[PDB]
Amino acid sequence: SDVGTVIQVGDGIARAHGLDNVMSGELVEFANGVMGMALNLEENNVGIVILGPYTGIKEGDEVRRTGRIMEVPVGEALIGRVVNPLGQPVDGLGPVETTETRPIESRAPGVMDRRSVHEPLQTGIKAIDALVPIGRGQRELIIGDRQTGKTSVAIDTIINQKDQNMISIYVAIGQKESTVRTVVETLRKHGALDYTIVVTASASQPAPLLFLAPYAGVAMGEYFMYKGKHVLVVYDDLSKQAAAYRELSLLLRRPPGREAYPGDIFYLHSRLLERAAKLSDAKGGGSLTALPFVETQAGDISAYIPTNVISITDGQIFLQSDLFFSGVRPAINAGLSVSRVGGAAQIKAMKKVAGTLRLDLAAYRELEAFAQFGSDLDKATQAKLARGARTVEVLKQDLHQPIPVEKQVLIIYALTRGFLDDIPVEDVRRFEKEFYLFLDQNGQHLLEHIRTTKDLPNEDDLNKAIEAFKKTFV
Amino acid sequence: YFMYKGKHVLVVYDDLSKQAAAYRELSLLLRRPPGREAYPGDIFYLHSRLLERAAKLSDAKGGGSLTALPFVETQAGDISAYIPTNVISITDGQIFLQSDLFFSGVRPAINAGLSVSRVGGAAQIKAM
Amino acid sequence: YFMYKGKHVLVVYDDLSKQAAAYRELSLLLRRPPGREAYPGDIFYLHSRLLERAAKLSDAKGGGSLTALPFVETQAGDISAYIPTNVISITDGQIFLQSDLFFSGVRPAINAGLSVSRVGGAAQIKAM
Amino acid sequence: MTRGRVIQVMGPVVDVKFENGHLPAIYNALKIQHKARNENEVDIDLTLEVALHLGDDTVRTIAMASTDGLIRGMEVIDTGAPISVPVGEVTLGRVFNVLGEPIDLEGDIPADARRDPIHRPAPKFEELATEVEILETGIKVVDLLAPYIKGGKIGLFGGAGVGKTVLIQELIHNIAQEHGGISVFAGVGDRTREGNDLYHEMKDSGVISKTAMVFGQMNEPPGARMRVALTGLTMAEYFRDEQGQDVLLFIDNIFRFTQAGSEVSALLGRMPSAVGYQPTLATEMGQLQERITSTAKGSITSIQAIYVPADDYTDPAPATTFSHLDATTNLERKLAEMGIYPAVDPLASTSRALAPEIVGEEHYQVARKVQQTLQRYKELQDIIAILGMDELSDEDKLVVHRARRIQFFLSQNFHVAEQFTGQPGSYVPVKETVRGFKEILEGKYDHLPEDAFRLVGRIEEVVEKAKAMG
Amino acid sequence: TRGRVIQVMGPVVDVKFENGHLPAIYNALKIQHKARNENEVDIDLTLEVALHLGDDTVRTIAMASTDGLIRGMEVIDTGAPISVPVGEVTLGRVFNVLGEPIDLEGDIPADARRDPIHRPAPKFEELATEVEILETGIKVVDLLAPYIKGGKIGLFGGAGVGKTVLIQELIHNIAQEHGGISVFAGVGDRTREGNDLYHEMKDSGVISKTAMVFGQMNEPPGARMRVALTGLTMAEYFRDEQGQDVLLFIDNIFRFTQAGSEVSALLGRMPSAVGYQPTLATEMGQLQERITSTAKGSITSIQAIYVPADDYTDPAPATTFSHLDATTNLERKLAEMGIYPAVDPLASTSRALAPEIVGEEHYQVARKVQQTLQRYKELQDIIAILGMDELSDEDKLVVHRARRIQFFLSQNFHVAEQFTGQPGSYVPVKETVRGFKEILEGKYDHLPEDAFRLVGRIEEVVEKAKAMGV
Amino acid sequence: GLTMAEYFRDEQGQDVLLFIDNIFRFTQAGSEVSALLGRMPSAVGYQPTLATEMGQLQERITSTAKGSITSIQAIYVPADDYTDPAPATTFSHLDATTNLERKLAEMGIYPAVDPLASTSR
Amino acid sequence: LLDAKASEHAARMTAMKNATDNANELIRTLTLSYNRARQAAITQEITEIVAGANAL
Ligand SMILES: Nc1ncnc2c1ncn2[C@@H]1O[C@H](COP(=O)(O)OP(=O)(O)OP(=O)(O)O)[C@@H](O)[C@H]1O
Ligand SMILES: Nc1ncnc2c1ncn2[C@@H]1O[C@H](COP(=O)(O)OP(=O)(O)OP(=O)(O)O)[C@@H](O)[C@H]1O
Ligand SMILES: Nc1ncnc2c1ncn2[C@@H]1O[C@H](COP(=O)(O)OP(=O)(O)O)[C@@H](O)[C@H]1O
Ligand SMILES: [Mg+2]
Ligand SMILES: [Mg+2]
Ligand SMILES: [Mg+2]
Repeated sequence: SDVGTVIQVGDGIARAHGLDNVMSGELVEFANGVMGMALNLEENNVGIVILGPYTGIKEGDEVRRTGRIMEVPVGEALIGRVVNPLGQPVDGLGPVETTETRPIESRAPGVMDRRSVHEPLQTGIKAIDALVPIGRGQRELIIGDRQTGKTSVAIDTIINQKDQNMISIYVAIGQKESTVRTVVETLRKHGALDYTIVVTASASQPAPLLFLAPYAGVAMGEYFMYKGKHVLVVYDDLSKQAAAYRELSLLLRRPPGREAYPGDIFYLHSRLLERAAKLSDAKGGGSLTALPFVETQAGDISAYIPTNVISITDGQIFLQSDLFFSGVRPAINAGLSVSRVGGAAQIKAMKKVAGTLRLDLAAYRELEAFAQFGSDLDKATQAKLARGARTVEVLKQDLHQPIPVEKQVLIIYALTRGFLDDIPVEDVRRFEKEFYLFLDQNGQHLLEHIRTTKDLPNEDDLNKAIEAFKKTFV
Repeated sequence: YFMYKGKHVLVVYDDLSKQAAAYRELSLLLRRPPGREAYPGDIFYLHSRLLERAAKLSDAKGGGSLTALPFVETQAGDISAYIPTNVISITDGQIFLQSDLFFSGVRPAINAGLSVSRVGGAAQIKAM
Repeated sequence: YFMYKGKHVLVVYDDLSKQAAAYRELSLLLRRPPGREAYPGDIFYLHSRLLERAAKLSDAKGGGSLTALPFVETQAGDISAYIPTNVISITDGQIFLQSDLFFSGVRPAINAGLSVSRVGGAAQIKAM
Repeated sequence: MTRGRVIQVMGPVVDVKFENGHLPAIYNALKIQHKARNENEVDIDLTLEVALHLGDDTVRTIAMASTDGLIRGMEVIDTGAPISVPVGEVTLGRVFNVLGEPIDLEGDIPADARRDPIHRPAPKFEELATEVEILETGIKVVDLLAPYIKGGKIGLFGGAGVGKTVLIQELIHNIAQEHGGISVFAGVGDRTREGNDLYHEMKDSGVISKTAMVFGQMNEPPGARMRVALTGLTMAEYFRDEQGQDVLLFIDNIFRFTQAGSEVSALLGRMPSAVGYQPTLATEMGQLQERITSTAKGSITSIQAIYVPADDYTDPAPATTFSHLDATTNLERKLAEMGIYPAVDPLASTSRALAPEIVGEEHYQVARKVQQTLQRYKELQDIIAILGMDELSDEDKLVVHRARRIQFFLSQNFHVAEQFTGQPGSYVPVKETVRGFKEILEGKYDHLPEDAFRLVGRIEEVVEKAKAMG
Repeated sequence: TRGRVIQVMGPVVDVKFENGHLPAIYNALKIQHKARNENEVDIDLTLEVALHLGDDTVRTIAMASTDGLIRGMEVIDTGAPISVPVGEVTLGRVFNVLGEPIDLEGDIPADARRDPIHRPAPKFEELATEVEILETGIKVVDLLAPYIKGGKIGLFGGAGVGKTVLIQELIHNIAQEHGGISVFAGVGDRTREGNDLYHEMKDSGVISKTAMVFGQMNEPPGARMRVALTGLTMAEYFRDEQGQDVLLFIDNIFRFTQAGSEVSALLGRMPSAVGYQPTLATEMGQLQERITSTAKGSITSIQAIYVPADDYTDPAPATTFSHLDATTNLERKLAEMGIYPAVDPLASTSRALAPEIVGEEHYQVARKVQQTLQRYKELQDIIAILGMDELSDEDKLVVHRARRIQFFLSQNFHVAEQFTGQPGSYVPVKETVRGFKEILEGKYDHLPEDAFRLVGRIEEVVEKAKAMGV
Repeated sequence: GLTMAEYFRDEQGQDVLLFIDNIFRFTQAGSEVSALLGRMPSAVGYQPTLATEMGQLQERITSTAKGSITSIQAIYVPADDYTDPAPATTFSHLDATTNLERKLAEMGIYPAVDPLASTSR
Repeated sequence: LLDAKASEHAARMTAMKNATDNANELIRTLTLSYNRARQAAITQEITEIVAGANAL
């Protein structure tokens, strides 16, 4: 029948007698009220991983089956609330009523159903949008040491997504409750929680909930992908998902593989990330772009989980600990950060100034290793000094305030065409702040032009309009 | 016993690592779940039961002492291994001897860089 | 059969390292516990039970012979690995063939310092 | 024939109990198709491969599709044969999964189509042939300096961003365009996005009906990833057996075939070995790579891309694959940072079919002088870096001038680069490859600047480009 | 309904409770027995429950040595977790893990309320995020890595660098600054240091508003593991009822992680990484997450960590690093240089060094100090091996001030009274930040570098030189 | 072999010379037959009772007052790694030890004796 | 003397640059051997864990 009795309790694992008509993956609810996924239907003893606190359960407590596969309730109600992976709220705003439920484990869209990617996802980070383009349906990996500003880049990406209908998601994996609260209050302050959901399972929660948190995160995004609105999914850290799965596997007695991870780790991560791709015009042209984050000890990217994940994703963005502690913010390394789908989604206006900027950073980064002498060669070497110095000044950004696209294009054009070359190096930043407001007042025709054409402003009056700002700057 | 009478005492164990190995072989033959290397998980407790009897009793108890000098032989300049890290966590200091110092003429070879005494300064005579 | 009858013989085994790999694969399909590099300890007895049937019988037995030339494959020249040294203990010499000279145009080359014969002088003709 | 029931599910692995004693063989196939009796159940369609026997009539299987929603006590039927792929002309120009069903919505194959077992005992020692024929691909570097041969397994190795799928498309198209060589593609463990990109790059190149395709991707359970590689083989075996003609077989990544085997072995429950691989690494690898052959009727020459797991060639999987391969081409990132494409290093690339007789003592002698020239350049630029160019005499100076011409002329212009850069493309037969390089090796053409050679088909194309440029 | 012991295997024991009466996990058990015959030994022992087993049996861990345990002894079930007495009564006392007082001052009555060690953590609704800079009175910590209330703080070092000397100077300065409760836990602490610290705090009279928990190294591993949670349950009563900032100090948590690894191996689980148990992040998170700033007040904590071999990628430090809000690194080279507490200016980091939290001037001052010391760190080898006169006069200025800065981060200390006898003192934040503004301005550059060691104000530096007569 | 040398040094009282050709193969043969006997591996697959049984044999080979034995032994290090258990347990028992190292032998220096690591009472 | 001192600073600059190149190459080879040795030790440890897990 439906009922069965628990007859062992490990460190979050359990085993149960009865449950004869159970099926693999079925959600099971214990008498206490916590629920568990029936991983293994062995000959007489069902393995029953417990999600939540397990201390209350004793041998002989009743365990019963819901009747359903592992699923998260979804709907339009969730947007603006904070829920745990199983889909219950933690914010305190009351119950949430959702009328639809989606299985967390599903077949992805097949190779007939997908498409090529061609419409860009404007972050408002200057260096990402200029040099490492992303587009709806791309899978893109942000990688680097701890305390490198990665979550700042995520929150900058989830704000500045207002007019674009990017229903977004943030998944908190193992995170500190104080930082989850701090981020939720930062979203609430910037008026950005109308269009986003937040999912949390924290370190006090046992490891199976951390392991399930990314799958339920993508399962929320699939409602929007089916219907046709764009989506973005962000994971706070995938490496902690790998550690939660390792703990879960070893308590189940499976033997380790290379470097003491199980080998099933590549199937886990490749299953999770390769559901993020753009659907065809026949099926609604939706999307589900994703931003995995992963951390590297000492900054060595050649370790097991990094190279495993870098194989699945379509690019990498590398955040330098060395630059970030030197204070260059946000810190992105031009040599080691690149994307495969990029170069197509990027807008035509940006493409002209992006290629020149890419060569400028590539050439300055090596030449800076020799730069400190001041007098070395004639101006030919120095021009690369002068351009690289102004380039690195322009690519820094203030903390947590995201930039608008048509002014982003216009500042990169101003940089890459050489109008800044006379302007003294010490005051290069102040030029951007004054320019953004002035260009709105006096330059609106250029903003309309870019919004009209996807193309650089009509070049004839472009110099004159920029010159009036250059004079207005003092 | 001599410390309870009140006379100072000194105990030297010529190699603790061979004691640990005798425990390993004894436990493995008894079919006890093993751990790192194969040392049974009890090892740190077994050595702490040995090394925390050493004391300096108060004047109410007689003023005695029981200083102890355990020795551990490390394999090839190995460090961060299970027995050395256990014992290095228990003892209030450690002296590290270097083979490449010995064959260079310093005797007894003692590396001042990696050897520490938490009690040091207090024990010395004021002139020293 | 030929050596006991009285004639000479020569055997080449085209690779013994695949024999060791096949024994590892069979041993772990059985439930036998691994050792160095997962090879069981039985790998020395297997090769030794293979190679010392090669002989030079005496007149009382019939004077036959059975020289055997086994081959082993090194991975990146690692002659210090387990199976190379395992077999090098059993055989009466070694020839080490060098890639570095071979792909520098020296087809073929022998590394003099790694290759030795323990039956030298006795085997050669007197002029040599 | 007979009907069983499931009695364990432990992830992909399922155990089955056959009451009659009419047990199935190893590598046989079993099917579950079920529709819900009550509102609590789930509807399912499943193929199982048998992998061990375990006593008391129980059998251990590995599933080719996910096991979610399997009950205990759900029934199975016995097909009576290995997983059977369709073979004939009815599988040309179309894309299938591991089971042989079409991924494309274009249509499906009728019940009259004959089917071959995937698992079949290998060809005998009498049936092989020793005669070696060069496969003439038309790629200048590969044909000059590491000639591929019929029946030969060939390996591509290189860095993460070099050209591998670009070259696999470039070879496919060249063979189909001119040689007309009917050829099969298997994808193991590559991104589903590129699966659809390759489909549209085929359609854009016009090479579509001639080839056939099977996919098993990273979403598949490990058993399906393992057996898709053998489906591609079974289609090429039909082409060189019954239609009796030359074939080419592509596998996109062989390492994930080994890795999927390690994951299955762990689920099966057999002890790890070495760096955690399964026990049976060499035999499972070998049984695939031993069927690729040049028997008395026709060959199945194969190009395979290999990823070294951790840059460690000494690791068990690359070493075991590396023992079967006959010709190896190495693709290099430090070349691809320049305009040189495909970024092939001749110094690393090797072939056991560069036998002086087989290529021809004229092709042999020209090829050796090219390799000697590039190896000397490799050391000579270190001497220039430490001492200087002005520290070297005239002949050495001419060798560096020639080596710059060789490296740029080895680059070529091709159809896949029409999407990337829009240049039209070129084709070169092997006799033209050797002729042109012979004339460059004499050096009378050294008046054209190094800039002229950057991407070209024939020395006459260099002549057209140079004069026009100025 | 009392259990019976059925196996003994060192610390681990097994108890067969009559079914229907089984304890929960993390429940507590008592053995009290008096010997019937001469041969037997009297025992008073408590066990905790750690997992359930196949039928009736429960697997348990022992908090005192199991010597003398018969098979078939009666075990009493408490029906609850290990219960720690909580109140104001604990101020001044020293306790074992089970809540009995180790010191001979007296015995806590049975009538008082006791709170369980194990309780669910603070919820998402209840948590808050206030920010205030915690004035510790320690010149490095206040200048270069400002501490904050509500948060976990970390001290990382090797062996013998000053971790305990510094933790004593914290306890003393906080007892002067506020009558805020402190709780000190010596988790796996050497019985020698326990005597040193108990008598130092009794003799300076700092113990009137503090409590202490000890578990020595000679305790079983389970008793080493549960001592940190006793300290937590005490600090939690003072926050929830008194509603005021109550510091929790833990002497070294490295021993706590290792006690968990040994308990897992005794329970028969399988190791991972460098042998640490499977559940490393879970247990440590369970501890660390209770340290918080909910609406009633705070439980800010300062913890120290041993880093085994100066490589920080070992699991216990690496797992700890994410939870900690601000971390200062202690390096032995500075301690042997005789400048204390040995904390590295370049390697110390905090969240609180931003103008919105700490202050505008404090941000500009701290970044000028770190840039000065970083420029000194890259100039010493040129100073060593070229002539020191070759350094440019601007770099010579950076050298001279970096010498003074490096010394004036040293401070005279109350805890030095035992080791060297000098008085020491306490410095408010304003005087640290202003004094460094005086250092960086340079008018005081005439005073000699030797004066700057072991001082609390720039006026003290003038006095010490005055004794030298400068 | 040892029982013979024992009788001659006791009963006859002559000084005795004992040679054992390779004593490592005694411990290795124990490693083979121990796992089948049914006892868990140790630090690299060796039996549990490594040091007790090897010490039991080596402690018999002693020069009592009755008559001296000198005994010259060789030990094959399982690879060029001395940190292996079987070399490690037997380095204690020997009064004078000669270390032969491959790197010197390849230079052509014979006998290849390690000057720095040779120790004798 | 001016050309001598200038050419000395050139000769030291090039000698120190080449010496840095030799130091870098050696560090690379040593890092490769250190990685191989550590990975070999970790794979042995994992093999012992498996041998314990089946033996019990
Ligand atoms: N443009 C910027 N200007 C000033 N500060 C910055 C800027 N970008 C990032 N930061 C700082 O970088 C720090 C990095 O912390 P973040 O919030 O990203 O946590 P993290 O780097 O992910 O580390 P962890 O994952 O361990 O919490 C943040 O304090 C943030 O204030
Ligand atoms: N012949 C070529 N002409 C122009 N560009 C090329 C050529 N070959 C390679 N490239 C460049 O290098 C990239 C290689 O892309 P490709 O599809 O081969 O990736 P890949 O190495 O197969 O990826 P993976 O290894 O993950 O399968 C191209 O996108 C292009 O930018
Ligand atoms: N201010 C100081 N003056 C003199 N000696 C000191 C001072 N600070 C530390 N020391 C010496 O350095 C030692 C540091 O050891 P400590 O950090 O207390 O060890 P542990 O952390 O293991 O208890 C002290 O015991 C003392 O000998
Ligand atoms: Mg973060
Ligand atoms: Mg590809
Ligand atoms: Mg301490």
